[PDB]
Amino acid sequence: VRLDFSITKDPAAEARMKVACITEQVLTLVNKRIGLYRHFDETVNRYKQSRDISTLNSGKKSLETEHKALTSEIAL
Amino acid sequence: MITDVQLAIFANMLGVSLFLLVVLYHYVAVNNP
Amino acid sequence: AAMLGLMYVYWTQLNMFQTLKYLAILGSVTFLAGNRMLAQQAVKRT
Amino acid sequence: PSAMTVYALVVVSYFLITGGIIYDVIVEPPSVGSRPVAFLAYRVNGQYIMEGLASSFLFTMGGLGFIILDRSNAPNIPKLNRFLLLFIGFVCVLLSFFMARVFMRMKLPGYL
Amino acid sequence: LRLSYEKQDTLLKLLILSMAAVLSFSTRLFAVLRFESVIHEFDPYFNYRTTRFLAEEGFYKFHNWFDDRAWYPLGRIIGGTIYPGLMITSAAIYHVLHFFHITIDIRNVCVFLAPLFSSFTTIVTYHLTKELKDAGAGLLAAAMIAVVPGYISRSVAGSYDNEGIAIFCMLLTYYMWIKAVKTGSICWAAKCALAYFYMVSSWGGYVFLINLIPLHVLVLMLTGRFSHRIYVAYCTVYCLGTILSMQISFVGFQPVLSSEHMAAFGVFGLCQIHAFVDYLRSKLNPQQFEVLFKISPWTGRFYSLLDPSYAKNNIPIIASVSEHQPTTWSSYYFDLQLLVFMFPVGLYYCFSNLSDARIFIIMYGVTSMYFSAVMVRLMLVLAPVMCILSGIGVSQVLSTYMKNLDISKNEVASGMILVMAFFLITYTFHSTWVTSEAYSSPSIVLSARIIFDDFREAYYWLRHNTPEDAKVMSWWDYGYQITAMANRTILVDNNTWNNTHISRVGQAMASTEEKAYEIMRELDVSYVLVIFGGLTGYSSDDINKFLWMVRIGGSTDTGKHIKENDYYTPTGEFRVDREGSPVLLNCLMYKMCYYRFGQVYTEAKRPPGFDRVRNAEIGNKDFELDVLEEAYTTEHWLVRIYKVKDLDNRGLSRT
Amino acid sequence: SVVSVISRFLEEYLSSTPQRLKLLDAYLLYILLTGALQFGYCLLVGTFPFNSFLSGFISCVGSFILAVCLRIQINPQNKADFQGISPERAFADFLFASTILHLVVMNFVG
Ligand SMILES: CC(=O)N[C@H]1[C@H](O[C@H]2[C@H](O)[C@@H](NC(C)=O)[C@@H](OP(=O)(O)OP(=O)(O)OC/C=C(\C)CC/C=C(/C)CC/C=C(/C)CC/C=C(/C)CC/C=C(/C)CC/C=C(/C)CC/C=C(/C)CCC=C(C)C)O[C@@H]2CO)O[C@H](CO)[C@@H](O[C@@H]2O[C@H](CO[C@H]3O[C@H](CO[C@H]4O[C@H](CO)[C@@H](O)[C@H](O)[C@@H]4O)[C@@H](O)[C@H](O)[C@@H]3O)[C@@H](O)[C@H](O[C@H]3O[C@H](CO)[C@@H](O)[C@H](O)[C@@H]3O[C@H]3O[C@H](CO)[C@@H](O)[C@H](O)[C@@H]3O[C@H]3O[C@H](CO)[C@@H](O)[C@H](O[C@H]4O[C@H](CO)[C@@H](O)[C@H](O[C@H]5O[C@H](CO)[C@@H](O)[C@H](O)[C@H]5O[C@H]5O[C@H](CO)[C@@H](O)[C@H](O)[C@H]5O)[C@H]4O)[C@@H]3O)[C@@H]2O)[C@@H]1O
Ligand SMILES: CCCCCCCCCCCCCC(=O)O[C@H](COC(=O)CCCCCCCCCC)COP(=O)(O)OCC[N+](C)(C)C
Ligand SMILES: CCCCCCCCCCCCCC(=O)O[C@H](COC(=O)CCCCCCCCCC)COP(=O)(O)OCC[N+](C)(C)C
Ligand SMILES: *[C@@H]1O[C@H](CO)[C@@H](O[C@@H]2O[C@H](CO)[C@@H](O)[C@H](O)[C@H]2NC(C)=O)[C@H](O)[C@H]1NC(C)=O
Ligand SMILES: Cc1cnc(NC(=O)c2cc(S(=O)(=O)N(C)C)ccc2N2CCCC2)s1
Ligand SMILES: [Mn+2]
Repeated sequence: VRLDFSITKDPAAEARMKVACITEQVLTLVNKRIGLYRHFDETVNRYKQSRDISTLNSGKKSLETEHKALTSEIAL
Repeated sequence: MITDVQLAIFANMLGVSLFLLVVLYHYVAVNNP
Repeated sequence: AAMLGLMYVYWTQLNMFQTLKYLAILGSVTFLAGNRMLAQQAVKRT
Repeated sequence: PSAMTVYALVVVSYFLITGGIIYDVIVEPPSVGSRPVAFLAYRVNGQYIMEGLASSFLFTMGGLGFIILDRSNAPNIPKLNRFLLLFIGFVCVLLSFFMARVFMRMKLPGYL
Repeated sequence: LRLSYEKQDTLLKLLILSMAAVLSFSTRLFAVLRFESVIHEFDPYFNYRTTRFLAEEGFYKFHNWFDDRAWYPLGRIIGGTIYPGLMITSAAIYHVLHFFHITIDIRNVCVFLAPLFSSFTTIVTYHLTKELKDAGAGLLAAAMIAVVPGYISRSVAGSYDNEGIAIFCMLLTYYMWIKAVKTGSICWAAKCALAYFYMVSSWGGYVFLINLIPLHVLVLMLTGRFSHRIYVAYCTVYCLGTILSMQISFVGFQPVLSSEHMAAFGVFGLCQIHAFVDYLRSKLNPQQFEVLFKISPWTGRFYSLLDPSYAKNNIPIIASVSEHQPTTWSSYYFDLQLLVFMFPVGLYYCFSNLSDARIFIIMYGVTSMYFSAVMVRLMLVLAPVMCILSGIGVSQVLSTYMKNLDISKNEVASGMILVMAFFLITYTFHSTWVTSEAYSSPSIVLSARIIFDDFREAYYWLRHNTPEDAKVMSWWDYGYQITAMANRTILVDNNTWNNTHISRVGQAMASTEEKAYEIMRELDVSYVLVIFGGLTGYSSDDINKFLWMVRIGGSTDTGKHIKENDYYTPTGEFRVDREGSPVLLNCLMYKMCYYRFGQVYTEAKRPPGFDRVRNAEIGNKDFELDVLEEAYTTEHWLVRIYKVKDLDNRGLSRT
Repeated sequence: SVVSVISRFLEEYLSSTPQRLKLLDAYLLYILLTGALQFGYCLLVGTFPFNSFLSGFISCVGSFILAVCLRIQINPQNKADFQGISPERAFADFLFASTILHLVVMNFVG
C-alpha cells in the first residue's frame, strides 16, 4: 500500500480523498459529541446538579463545538 | 472421515445461505445513499 | 541497454532458465528507474 | 440493422437447438411410443421428436415470460393492460418452471 | 448499523465471494469421500504418468522425451506431441510446496488440482461479469458457476485432465481481452497475449480463441463501432499471441499456414486496410478520394464440429466414443437447470444495450451454444458463458424488482424476489443431486456395498508376474492404464496417432485363428488382455465394442476381407447365440472372450453358460484355443489375460 | 493524372503535423523497409530455415504495429477514445510490450 507507483498526479482525485477523510473526521466528532453531551446530561441531571458539573459539561461541549467549527472552516 | 450424506447436507446449506446472501447484497446495493 | 544486450547474450550462451532470472532483475531495476524519470518528465511537461 | 430483429432470429435458433434439431436430423428417431409413450425410458440423452420440440417450447416460454414481465414495468401503462401483462408473464414463468421439472421427472424416474 | 456503507458493502462482497469459493471447492469432492483418492478413467492416467516424470527430472529432460513404452515397434514422442500446460502447473504447484517443506505427494497434489482450479474460476468469473455490468450482477454469476452441474462432471476431485483447468484459462483470456477492448491500453493487450499463450499450451481447444476474437472484431466493424481502442488491442494481441503460440513444439508452424488460424490473419489485414483508409479520408476530400477510389485445408477433426455428419461417414474413430453425439432436451436441462431459461433473458438484456464489450459476449454465447448442440463433450465452453449470461439476467430482474419495494405495488414487487429466491434454491438442490447420484462414479471401480476392483488386480498381476519385456496388446481404449499401472509396453495407445497400426490390431481380432497368429508375430506381442465383462453385467464389454474393431480393421489397404455385414445373421442382427453367424463364432475375439464359459451358472434359473449382458446363451459351448494358452482370469471374469504361444518346437503346423 | 492529389497530400502532411511525431513516421518507414527487404529475400531464395525468417519477420511486423499504436495514443487529437492514458503511460507500455516481443523472437529464432 505504501508504494504510489503513479506517473501522473491529478488534483481532483486527491481532493476527493482528502474531502472524504475530513468528512469522516467530522462525522466521528459529531457522534462523539452527541454521545458525550447525552451521557453528561443523563448522569449529571438526574436529581441534583448544583450547576457545577453542568457548567463543566457546557464548557466541554462548547470546546467540542469550537473544534468542529475549526475543522469545518479548514475544510471550507 | 466424512459421510457422503454429511457433505451433501453441508453443500445444500452453504448454497442456500449463499443465494440468500446474494439477494440481500442486491437489496443493499440498490439502497446505496 | 543492458536488457537489450542480454537479449543477445541469451542467444549464444544462456538458456531460458538463467536469462529469465537476469531479466527479472535488470527489468525491475529498469522499471523503478524508468518510473521515477517518467514521473519527473510528466511534472516538467505540465 | 434492426437490432431486435436479430434477437428474434437468435431466440428462434435457440428454440430449434434446445429441441435437439441436430440430433433429430443426424440420427432420425421415430416420434412414437412403443399405447404410445412420448418419453424414452431411461437414456440420459435419448430424444424423440415430441419430447424435444415440446420441451424446448417450454424453455422459450420460460424466457419470453421474463421479457414480458420486465417490459410491463414500463411507466405510463394503463392499469388494465399492466395487470393482464403481468398475469401472463407470471403464468408463463411458473408454468414453464413446473412443466419442465415434471417432464424431466417423467423421462428419468428416480429423479431427486 | 454503525458500520459505514463502504465497509458493509465490501464485507458483504468478500463474505459472499469466500463462501462461493469454498462451496465450489467442496462440492466436487464426492468421488474422494466415497472411494479413496485415486485418479480415474482413461486419460488422467497419462497426464499423471507424465507430470511424475517431469517432477523428478528437470523440465529440460521432458521437453524432448522419447517414450519407448507405447506403440512398441514405432514409439511415440511425448516431448513434442502434448500441450505442456497441466504438467507445468502441477509441477510448479508441487515444487513450491516442497520449497515450503510441505512435502506433499505427487499423486496427491495431482488429484486435487481440478477442484483447486475450480475455486479460482469463481473469482475470475465474478470479475469478468463485474466488467460488463455492475458488481451487483457479478456475485450472482460466481455462485452459479460454483455449482453448475455440467461443468462439475469434468472437474471432480480425481479427474486430472486439461478440461477443468482449461475453463479457467479461457475466462482469464476473455477478461484480459474485455479489459483491452474497454480501455485500449497496450499493457492490457499484452497481458492478454500472455494469457492466450498460457492457454494455447494447456488446452487443444485454443482455435476457439483465434476464431471468436476475429469474429468479435468483424462484428464491431460491420455495425460501425470500430474505434482505435479495438484496433490497438486486436493488433497487439494478434502479433504477440501468434508469435507466443508458435513456441510450443506441438503447434509448430500451424498458426501461419493453416486454414483454422487464417481468420485472425484475414481480419488483421482487413483491420489495416480499414484504419489506413479512415486516416486518408480524414486528411482528404470526397472528390479526390473518389478519383483515387501451401495453406492446409480444414483438418477433419475440427471440421466435424461444423458438419455434424462428417464424422459418421468418414472418421470411424471419433464417432466411437459415447460423448460424441448431439445433445438432447434431456442433457441441457439435466446439466444446466434454470440457466437454460435465463439464457434468453440475458441475451435480450445484452441486445438492449449494445456496447464494445457486450457484442463479444453475445457472439460467444451464439457460437458456443451451437457447438454444444453438435457435440455433448463441448458442454465445457457452453456452461460458463451461459452462467455469465444468467448472472446478467437474474440480477437485472432482481434490480428491477428491488426498487419498487417501499422500504427501498409492493405485493407484486415482493412476489418476484420470493420467486427468484425459490428458483435459486431449487437450482442449488438439483445441482447437488446431479453431482452426487450420477456425475460422480469411479471408472476403474465397478460397484453396485460390494466393490469390483478387477481392473486393478489384473494390471497389478501383469506388473508383477510377467517378464520385464512383455508386449500386452489390447484395444486402444486401455492403452493409458496398462502403461501407468501394468507398466508394460502396450502395442496401441489412446492417442491414436497412427490409423494403420490400430487397424492392424483390429484385424488381429475378429479374424480366423491362423490369420490372427500370423499378425501377432510381426509385432512380437506376448500377452493379450480382453475385458470380458460378461459374468458381472458390465455394459462396455469388449464384445459390445467389437463392432468398432471389425469396422476399423476393414477400412485400410492391408485388410479388406473383414468387410462388415458378414458377422451378422441372415436378417442382419448381431446375435452371439447358437444361431449367430458361423464366422462370428470363430473369430479370435469371441474365441478368447468365451473360453470355457458355457459351464458357469451366472443366473439362478437360466441355461448353464448364460450371458447376462446380451441375455443370450453362448453358441460355441466348448472349444480349445489353438495358439492362446490361458494365463490369468480375474475372480469375476471381468478381465482375461491370455498369452500367445511360441512357435512349435518340432515345427508342426499348429501352434 | 493522380499525382497532383498525392503531392498535395504530402505537402499537407508536411506542415499540419507537429515535430516529435514525424520522427515516429521515419522510424516506422525504416521498419517497413527492413520488412520489405526480408520478404524480398525470402521470395528470391525461398526458406530453408522457416522459423528463422518467420521470427526475423515477425520481429519487424510486431515492432511496426507497436510503433503505430504509440503514434495513435501519443496523438493529442485521439484523446477521447483513450481516457486516462497519458503519453508517459503509453511509452512505458510500448517499451514493455517490445521487450516481451524481442524476448520471444530471440527464443524462437535459431
Ligand atoms: C482421431 C484423430 O485425428 N486423432 C488425432 C490425435 O488426437 C488425439 C489428441 O492429440 C490428444 N491430445 C493430446 C494433447 O494428447 C487427445 O486429445 P483430446 O482428448 O481431445 O484432449 P484436448 O485436446 O486437450 O481437448 C479437446 C477439446 C476440444 C478441442 C474442444 C474444442 C472446442 C471448440 C470451440 C473448437 C472450435 C472449432 C472450430 C471449427 C472453430 C470455429 C469458431 C467459430 C466461431 C466458427 C466461425 C468459422 C470461421 C471460418 C470464422 C470466419 C471469421 C471471419 C471474420 C471471416 C474471414 C474473413 C476473411 C477476409 C478471411 C481471409 C481469407 C484468406 C486470407 C484466404 O486424444 C486424441 C485421440 O486420442 O492426435 C494425433 C497427434 O499425435 C493425430 O495424429 C497426427 O496426425 C498428423 C497429421 O496427419 C498426417 O498424416 C495423414 C495420414 O496419412 C499419413 O499418415 C499415416 C499414419 O501416420 C500413414 O500410415 C500414411 O501412410 C500416411 O503417410 C495425412 O493424410 C496428413 O496430410 C498428415 O500428413 C501427423 O503429422 C502426426 O504424426 C506425427 O506425430 C506422431 C506422434 O507424435 C509421430 O510419431 C509422427 O512421426 C509425426 O511426427 C512428426 O510430427 C511431430 C509433431 O507433429 C514432430 O514432433 C515429429 O518430430 C515429426 O515431425 C517431423 O515430421 C513432420 C511431418 O509433418 C515435419 O513437419 C517435422 O518438421 C517440422 O517440425 C519440426 C519440429 O517439430 C521442425 O524442426 C521442422 O522445422 C525444421 O525443418 C523445416 C523444413 O522446412 C525448416 O523449415 C525449419 O527451419 C527446421 O527447423 C529446425 O531446424 C533448424 C535448422 O535447420 C533450426 O534452426 C530449428 O530450430 C529447428 O526447429 C518443422 O518443419 C518433422 O520433420 C500424427 O499422426 C491424430 O490424427
Ligand atoms: C502465464 C504465462 C507463462 C505460462 C507458462 C506455461 C509453460 C509453457 C512453456 C512451454 C515450453 C515451450 C518451449 C520452450 O519453452 O522453449 C524452451 C524454453 O523453455 C522455457 O524457457 C520454459 C519457460 C516457461 C516460462 C516462460 C514464461 C513466459 C514469459 C514470456 C516473457 C527451449 O528454449 P532453450 O532450450 O532455452 O533455447 C536454447 C538455445 N537458445 C539459443 C535458443 C536459447
Ligand atoms: C445460432 C446461429 C443463429 C444465427 C444468428 C446470427 C446473429 C449472431 C450475430 C450477433 C451479433 C449481434 C450484434 C448486433 O446485432 O448489432 C446490433 C444489430 O445490428 C447489426 O448487428 C447488423 C448486422 C447484424 C449481423 C452482423 C454480423 C453478421 C454475422 C457475423 C459475421 C447493433 O445495431 P445498431 O447499429 O446498434 O442499431 C442501429 C440501427 N439503426 C436503425 C439505427 C440504423
Ligand atoms: C516399470 O518397468 C520398467 C522396466 O524394468 C522399470 O524400469 C527400470 O527401473 C529401474 C529403477 O529401479 C532401473 O534400474 C532399470 O534400469 C529400469 N529398466 C530399464 C530396462 O532401464 C520401471 O522402474 C518400472 N516402473 C516402476 C517399478 O514403477
Ligand atoms: C476417439 C477420440 C476421442 N477424443 C479425441 N480427440 C478429438 O476428437 C479432438 C482432438 C483435437 S486436438 O486439438 O487434440 N488436435 C489433435 C490438435 C481437436 C478436436 C477434437 N475433436 C473435437 C470435436 C471433433 C474432433 S479422439
Ligand atoms: Mn484430456
